[PDB]
Amino acid sequence: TLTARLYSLLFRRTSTFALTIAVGALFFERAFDQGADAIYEHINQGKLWKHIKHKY
Amino acid sequence: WLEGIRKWYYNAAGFNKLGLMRDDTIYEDDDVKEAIRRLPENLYNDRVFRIKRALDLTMRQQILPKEQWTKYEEDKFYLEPYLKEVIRERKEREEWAK
Amino acid sequence: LVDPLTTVREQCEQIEKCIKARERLELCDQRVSSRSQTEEDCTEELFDFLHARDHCVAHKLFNSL
Amino acid sequence: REFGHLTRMRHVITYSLSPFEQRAFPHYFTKGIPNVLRRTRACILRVAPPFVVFYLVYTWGTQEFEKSKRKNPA
Amino acid sequence: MTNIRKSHPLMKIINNAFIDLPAPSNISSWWNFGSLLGICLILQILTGLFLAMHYTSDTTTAFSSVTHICRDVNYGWVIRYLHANGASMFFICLFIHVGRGLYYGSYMFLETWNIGVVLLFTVMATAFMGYVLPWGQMSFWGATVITNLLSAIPYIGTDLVEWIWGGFSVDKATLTRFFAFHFILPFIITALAAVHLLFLHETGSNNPTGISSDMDKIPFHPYYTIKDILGALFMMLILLILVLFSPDLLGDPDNYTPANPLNTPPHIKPEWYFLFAYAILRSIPNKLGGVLALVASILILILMPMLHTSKQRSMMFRPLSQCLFWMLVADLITLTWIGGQPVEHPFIIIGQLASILYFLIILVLMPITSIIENNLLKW
Amino acid sequence: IWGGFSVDKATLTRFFAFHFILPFIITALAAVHLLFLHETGSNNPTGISSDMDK
Amino acid sequence: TSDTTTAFSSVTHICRDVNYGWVIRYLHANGASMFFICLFIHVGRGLYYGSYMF
Amino acid sequence: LSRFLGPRYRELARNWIPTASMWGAVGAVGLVWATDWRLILDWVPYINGKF
Amino acid sequence: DLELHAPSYPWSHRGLLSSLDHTSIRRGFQVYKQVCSSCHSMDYVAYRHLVGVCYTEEEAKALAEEVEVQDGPNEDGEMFMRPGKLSDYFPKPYPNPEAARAANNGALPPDLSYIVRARHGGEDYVFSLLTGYCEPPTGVSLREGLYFNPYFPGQAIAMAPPIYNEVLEFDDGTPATMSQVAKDVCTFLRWASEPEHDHRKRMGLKMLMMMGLLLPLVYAMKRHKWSVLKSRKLAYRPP
Amino acid sequence: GCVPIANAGDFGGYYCPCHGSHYDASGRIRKGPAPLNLEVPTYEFTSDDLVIVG
Amino acid sequence: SHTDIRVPDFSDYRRAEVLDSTKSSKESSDAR
Ligand code: HEC
Ligand code: HEM
Ligand code: HEM
Ligand code: HEM
Ligand code: FES
Repeated sequence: TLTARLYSLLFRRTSTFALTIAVGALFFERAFDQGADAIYEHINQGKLWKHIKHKY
Repeated sequence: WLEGIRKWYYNAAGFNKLGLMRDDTIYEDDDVKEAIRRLPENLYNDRVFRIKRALDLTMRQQILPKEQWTKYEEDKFYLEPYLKEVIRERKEREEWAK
Repeated sequence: LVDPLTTVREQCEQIEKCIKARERLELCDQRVSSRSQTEEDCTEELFDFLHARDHCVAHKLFNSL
Repeated sequence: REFGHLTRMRHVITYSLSPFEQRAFPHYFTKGIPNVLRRTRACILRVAPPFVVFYLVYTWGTQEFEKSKRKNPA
Repeated sequence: MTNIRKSHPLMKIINNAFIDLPAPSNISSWWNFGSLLGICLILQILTGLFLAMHYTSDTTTAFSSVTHICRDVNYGWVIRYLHANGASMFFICLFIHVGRGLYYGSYMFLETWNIGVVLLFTVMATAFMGYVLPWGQMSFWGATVITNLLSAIPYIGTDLVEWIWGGFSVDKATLTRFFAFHFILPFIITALAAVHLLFLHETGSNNPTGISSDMDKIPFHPYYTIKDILGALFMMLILLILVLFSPDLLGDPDNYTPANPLNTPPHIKPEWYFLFAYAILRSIPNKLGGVLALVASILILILMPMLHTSKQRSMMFRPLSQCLFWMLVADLITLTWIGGQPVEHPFIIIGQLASILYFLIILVLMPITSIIENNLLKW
Repeated sequence: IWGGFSVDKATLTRFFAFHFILPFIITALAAVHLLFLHETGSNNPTGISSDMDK
Repeated sequence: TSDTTTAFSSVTHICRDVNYGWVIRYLHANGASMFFICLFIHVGRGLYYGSYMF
Repeated sequence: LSRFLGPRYRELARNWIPTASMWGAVGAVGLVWATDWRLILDWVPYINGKF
Repeated sequence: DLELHAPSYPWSHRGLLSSLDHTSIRRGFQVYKQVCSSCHSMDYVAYRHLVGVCYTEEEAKALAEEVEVQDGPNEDGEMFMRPGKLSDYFPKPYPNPEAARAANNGALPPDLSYIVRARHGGEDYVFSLLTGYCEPPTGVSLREGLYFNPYFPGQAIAMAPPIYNEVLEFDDGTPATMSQVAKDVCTFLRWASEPEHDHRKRMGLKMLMMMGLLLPLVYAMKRHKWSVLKSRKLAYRPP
Repeated sequence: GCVPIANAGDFGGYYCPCHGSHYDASGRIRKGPAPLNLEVPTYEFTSDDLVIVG
Repeated sequence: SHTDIRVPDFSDYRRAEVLDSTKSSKESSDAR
């Protein structure tokens, strides 16, 4: 199973657990920030400063 | 008749739904631990298991099935004779004190 | 320049609630006007009309703006 | 109060299972919804009436303020 | 040779106070509020400090400094509104905690109950002095009214009021001493909370059933750490919703006006969590009687362990007592709403009836009803 | 730490806030100090254990 | 106050205007020195009689 | 509560009334001295000159 | 007595995750520049806050350079004029607060830095109050120099009617109809009261997603650890 | 303070007819939702140029 | 009497992997 391989490759050791958490947070911060910012800009398209900097 | 109202209140209280009996829910005031200590072994064991089961049920927010409810006529006041003696002894000590 | 606010007022004064508020308003108007020494003010019925009209106006208007 | 002199038990057996063997959501909706409905049925006839009469009082007072506030024909 | 967790002195105290503490197995979600308040307290302190580093407690600059915090300090607005709405959450959790204690017969713990009453009084004082600091119209005038309340006490009266004022009325000196008292008090609250926990631990905790749970105690760490963490996450959800979606939901707009002593705002109401007292204030025509009723409303919690007559500790098996308690809660919301509203014919009578009912339920209805229940249950 | 580019209003206000809070931390640490001390008892000038003469 | 514009003046207002204010101000100022005198003597006592073994 | 009172408690009260009254006098004197209560202090002879 | 509460207008930012229409913010700043700043004042916000919100840096510095601002002591201690910079707060039309009352009938124009967040009702009030002027009803005479406005408490404002159609010319070229001017200036005032509005909504979106992620997982962890106790089966076997 | 008629008016030196709260020569409000008249301060009247006012 | 002690049926709670009584537990321990 994929989950079993993930466990007894990268979850058994608590120190490996911490390393996994650290790298996962490193990537998750970027992914979540990008996604949330894209969604928020999509909702208010044309109503933010970044959408009207080109005009002026 | 008053017994109808007593039955209604017994059903409304809900401690029977947990399998408990009247004396299993009494607040343990200073007289109550002494009364409990004087209980015979078998009554004490049954009481402690019943209370443990009640706590188990309330942790899961569940009740006993309708069949296993302590009916009002089957409820026994096991503690009452001991509690009366403890209270009487306390009253006698107080009367001698004054 | 034709203000969209004025046109919204015009079409939104047709709502029958506005109709009753307005007719009550003149029913205050002639009563206060004819009565020389009276302290009554038609601000009450005017406020009723203003509320009834402006809720409707708030529903409309911003779409045109 | 530390473990060891809490109480006295005899002839009590507790069977339990590992958290890694059970499902953390065993019949979450199959059994949970009936239990929540039963609990609501047991409690509502005692909790609701004071709040509904509070709502009646609140509405009555809120309407009472205006007509005392309203113009008196005179 | 021995585990550090239960051999090192500080570690031993932490272990037998938060890790290996035997707690009842069936404590409901309400008990979680005990943790939340403490967390709120930390959230009140840790955020509050960061406001003290850009707030100048001077009349000429207090409001301007707060506006500077919210408009120019990097992420300052988050700190300010987090603080305000967290104080509101603190009072919400405090009221729910008192309700839990009253409901499930917890006031038999006596010492913990009295320490809790003292903590409650200290928290209300802290919030009162806190609201003044922004030096808005409502802040200034609410401080004026609440301090002028103390003029009702006989003899000393005006002298005590001016002593608090540091002058003839509220002014720069009053603002400064309010800021200093506000800074010091929460640490006293923290010490008192430590004493509260110390007193509580000697006897354990009251489970919802009210019976002794010595036969079902479980270690604290595996279960209740994560349970209270879930509770704190829920409280953070509510608090963050309040801060980031309606920051001024529980807040008068007029506090965003610089305090002008020459204009009385049309409405003078305290914070939302004081209205229940203030409404009682409005109920009693006599000023001295009003102040005595205001203090007695909170002081009545001390009488509760003496006013309990039912032979059942909890309220879980007591229906009529439950109905009475929920009527009491509804009366509390009624008092809050009445205090919010001004003082006219529709509200005066309602306030009088609400105050009378609030005292009557605690002092009369609840004990007599407990007697009725004991008689009805053959004991 | 300056809250800027020199010692100014920001630094003064932060210093006031930290000066306010810190002594309470000192009080807590002093309580911990006394706690740690009591598990072993005070040391006499002679250095020898004073368990017999207390 | 904790503002650059009204810090120093405020302190003078403590010494010159507050009833019995100079006594509190100079009590703090000199109590700091007493605190440090006692702290240094305490550290010296710890060094001398080997109390650092705790 | 009614559990008190009776024979033994009344002579306890009588025995402790002198001490309790002396403690009340102690409190009264300490109060009037601490706050410099004028109303009383324009009557005691030598301290009248304080004001 | 009586007061008329403002109707809940459908503002662009009324939405739970909506943002101020920054083009309308720019137009509203124009309105404040050539209408409200003449007698009304705004202090807590400065030209610096304009960048990245409604004006670019060049436009903001030009706007600051247009006005004249008093500075500190001269080489001999004089009060020399100076072209305003980006770090300058919006000039106050009247030097002392009493001079504002003296120039007017006697009521000072409140500062707009918080008027949206200080008036009960919000923009709906400030908008409607501008677009709510009407002839007084019969039977209520107003003093000379006073004006009747139903939404203003007391129904007696000291404003000359500030906003009327074709008062100013927007740089964009949108029609200058009175309703448009009122809406744009109201949006600008909302921005003035809450500059962090858009950032607050963005962080709120992030918080909503983060909690919708965390709460199920933490609840799952709680269920996992508590499942030892929620599945225990007791038994009693007395002799 | 809605544009009062200070030192003038049909009544005495005070008048504020923005609202129903008018005034009088003694300051009494003729009508209006004003809580009271123009506020009277406690004046320990010795005489002119001797009266104590706050 | 110790022989009479029998663990009640927990099959209502056991996960899908550890459900059969003749399939060991080590093979699915990693996955669970
Ligand atoms: C132009 C775009 C505007 C906007 C948005 C506002 N004003 Fe004025 N204003 C003036 C005076 C004398 C007063 C005092 C009247 C009183 O409050 O009694 C005001 C008041 C306001 C308010 C406060 C209303 C409230 O609810 O208290 C608001 C929100 C307001 N103004 C907005 C005078 C003038 C004036 C020339 C004398 C001009 C031009 C403006 N105002 C323009 C505006
Ligand atoms: C017991 C917990 C606390 C409560 C209930 C509390 C309550 C309050 C309240 C209600 C306000 C007004 C907020 C506003 O109107 O915007 C406030 C402001 C303030 N509090 Fe606290 N507070 C607490 C703890 C603290 C602590 C520990 C500090 C110091 C570190 C502190 C410092 C301040 C400061 C400086 C302000 C002014 C900032 C502002 O304008 O909001 N508070 N507090
Ligand atoms: C400063 C705010 C307070 C804090 C931080 C606090 C802290 C705590 C904590 C952590 C608990 C254990 C958790 C729990 O049992 O719920 C607790 C229990 C308790 N508190 Fe408080 N408390 C506060 C206010 C109060 C108040 C106002 C009262 C009532 C007067 C009170 C009375 C009690 C009682 C009776 C208990 C025991 C409840 C039980 O275990 O059954 N506390 N307190
Ligand atoms: C915040 C300031 C401090 C306070 C309030 C404090 C408090 C105390 C007190 C009351 C005692 C017991 C009486 C005594 O033996 O002197 C003590 C003992 C001691 N303190 Fe401190 N202390 C402080 C600072 C320090 C410092 C700076 C050190 C050295 C790093 C220190 C190390 C010790 C030692 C070694 C003892 C034991 C002395 C002995 O047993 O003979 N303390 N402390
Ligand atoms: S302003 Fe003078 S009474 Fe209203």
